[PDB]
Amino acid sequence: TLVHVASVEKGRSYEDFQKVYNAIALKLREDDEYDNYIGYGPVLVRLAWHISGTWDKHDNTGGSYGGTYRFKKEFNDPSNAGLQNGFKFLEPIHKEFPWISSGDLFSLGGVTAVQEMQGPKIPWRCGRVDTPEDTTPDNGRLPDADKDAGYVRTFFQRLNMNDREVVALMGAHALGKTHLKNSGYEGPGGAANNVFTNEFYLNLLNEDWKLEKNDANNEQWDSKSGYMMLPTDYSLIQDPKYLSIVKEYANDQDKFFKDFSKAFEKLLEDGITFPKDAPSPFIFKTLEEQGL
Ligand code: HEM
Ligand SMILES: CC1N[C@@H](C)O[C@@H]1C
Repeated sequence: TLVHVASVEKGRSYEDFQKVYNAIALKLREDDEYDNYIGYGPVLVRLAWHISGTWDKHDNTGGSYGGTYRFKKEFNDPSNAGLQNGFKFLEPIHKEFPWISSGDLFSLGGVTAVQEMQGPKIPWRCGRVDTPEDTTPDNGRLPDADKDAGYVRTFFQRLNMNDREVVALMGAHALGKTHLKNSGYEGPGGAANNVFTNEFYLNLLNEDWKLEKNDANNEQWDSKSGYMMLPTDYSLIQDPKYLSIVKEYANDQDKFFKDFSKAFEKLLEDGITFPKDAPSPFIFKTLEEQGL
């Protein structure tokens, strides 16, 4: 059982959310130093994902709606190690705009990072509502990295994501890096790692990969170029259905952009029931299109 109705923060409209977007964008541009000049984009995208990937379609627990990331249990999920940097980034934003709900902020963080790293436009809907600490999902709902194509397919079923949606979402691994201290994995995925492109499929197909044990004793695929791939990233080219989708995004950047946009909003809106007269989704202007 369990229904979560989108309630619009009172009196709020498009241009209020545009200003929250603009603050995020502005600080993305300003704290350009973090994670050796990668900046905060990647970790905000991942935050926006980890707050949504707790969802379970079966009983409708977890997901982005309740902002339950603010509570110690989920905050200290070992799957979330590193994500405290994104939370702290969003901290002065929440103080400047305390009317916005936690859910809405975390997911807007991701949308803003993507668009500002030159990725697709992702429509976004407000309306998530903080729920209480006892609504916080337990740890272990987010996927393991050490597993195969079969594990991946099964995992994302619980998020109601198909082959195509999964391959699309995964191309976000073009962004940022694994960090040994955070996940037991080390290295970037490509050369353009704070620009949102389809470089993750290009690298899967084009680099020369070798399975190795890393310094945390974990297996990961490394290339002569110094890029890496998680066994789970790598399964996308071992499975015949996934491979064929990898080659399609490798050859069609527009296509990748559109499917990633669809599946990213679907990820962030899983679990949430929008009333028939909720506002339409907002497509925010980037700093650049506002000349800001
Ligand atoms: C089986 C599926 C997935 C696995 C196992 C996985 C696992 C990981 C791991 C272990 C890291 C490195 C954490 C660290 O050491 O800092 C990472 C980074 C990241 N993930 Fe995923 N991920 C998955 C799917 C996704 C999806 C669906 C998205 C978004 C659409 C995403 C977005 C990101 C981003 C942007 C980073 C880099 C963040 C940074 O540089 O700090 N991942 N992922
Ligand atoms: C988890 C990731 N895989 C590589 C491709 O870069 C991402 C950070």
